[PDB]
Amino acid sequence: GKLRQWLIDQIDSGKYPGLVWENEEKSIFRIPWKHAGKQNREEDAALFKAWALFKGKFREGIDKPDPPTWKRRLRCALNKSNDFEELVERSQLDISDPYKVYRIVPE
Amino acid sequence: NGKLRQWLIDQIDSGKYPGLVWENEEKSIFRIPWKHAGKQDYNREEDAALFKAWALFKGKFREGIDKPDPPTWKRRLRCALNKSNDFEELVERSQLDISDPYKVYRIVP
DNA sequence: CAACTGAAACCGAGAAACC
DNA sequence: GGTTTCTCGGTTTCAGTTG
Repeated sequence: GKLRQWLIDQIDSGKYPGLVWENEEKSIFRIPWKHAGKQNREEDAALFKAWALFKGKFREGIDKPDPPTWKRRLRCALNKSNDFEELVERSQLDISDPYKVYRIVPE
Repeated sequence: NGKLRQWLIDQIDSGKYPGLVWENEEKSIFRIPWKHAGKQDYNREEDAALFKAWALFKGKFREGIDKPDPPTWKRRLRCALNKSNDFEELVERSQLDISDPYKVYRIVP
């Protein structure tokens, strides 16, 4: 299970706008969830790229780039994981710069 | 899995929907009315019934709770038919240009 | 942006595929 | 036995058109 530490590292790194902590206990955090158009095209997908690079699912100069399945893989991994739970009453999919709110369960 | 095909077959066989009829004996091709809501020949009840029925069958719409939106129901069903491999539209036989327009669909086995 | 459209992006729920 | 991807069967948004 490499998702937990990986995500925490990426949030602490802060190389991703919109990706912030929600409390000084480092337990709840936002993640930008915007709908792609035909292309907000690369800066947002960086996470979805990073993950695909980390788990070796995308190798630069070997595979064809494909942001939709990167975002989908991360979505399915975050939904099916047990270390993360969506605070649905806190998510905000109905604004400009929308996001989803997640709590990190202790383990 | 696979609810749309059987559901539409039962709807066609139900006779509850005027204009929703088989067009051959083998039950392989069928006609489905396709009236534009903005026109005057449009009966709200009868012409939205099938779309509403699909939006009820899948729990997307709930009576008394949600607010009715016939155009969403229409778009939902149309995109669904387009996506599925069980249904193929026969564009040269659909007549979306008469006073009572309709689409025609063939059921692939 | 009223109703409508095709195409693409999107989604959850199992079922594999990994680990 | 423990996580992450893949598949399937539709659904919803995007960028326009009046189908």
